[PDB]
Amino acid sequence: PNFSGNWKIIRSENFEELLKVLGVNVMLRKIAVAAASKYAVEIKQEGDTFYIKVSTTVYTTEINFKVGEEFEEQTVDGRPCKSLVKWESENKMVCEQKLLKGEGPKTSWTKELTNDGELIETMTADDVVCTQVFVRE
Ligand SMILES: *C/C=C(C)/C=C/C=C(C)/C=C/C1=C(C)CCCC1(C)C
Repeated sequence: PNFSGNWKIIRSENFEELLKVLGVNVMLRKIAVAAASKYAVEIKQEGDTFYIKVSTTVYTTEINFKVGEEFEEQTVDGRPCKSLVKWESENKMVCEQKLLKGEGPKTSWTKELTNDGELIETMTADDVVCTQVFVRE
């Protein structure tokens, strides 16, 4: 597999519903949904070490991890968490998250490379799955 690339979003589903679960009020939900239409992902993969840069028009953030080794990032709504990524198959990985402080919904994410050259990202909070699809730039 090689997730490496510059990915641009073509589709985003259930993002507002995910943010609702996470407690975001309606006006900021709509504003966040609009910002997601400029969501871009840059990935550099070497073996099972990943460097990922998530960006929108006004914000950018870097996630660095190795499969099977705990690291710290933040949940979608911004709370700090501890994460662990594992492979599910040749071209799909899953991340489980645990809040560093307090309680909240159970969150996770996945990344998948399809046979058609798309990148599929999902983000989950409890019952609600947001799916976002990307192509290479
Ligand atoms: C492997 C990919 C990961 C861990 C992606 C993480 C992406 C996010 C936490 C995205 C968050 C967003 C918002 C909270 C509002 C603006 C739109 C997004 C999708 C960039």
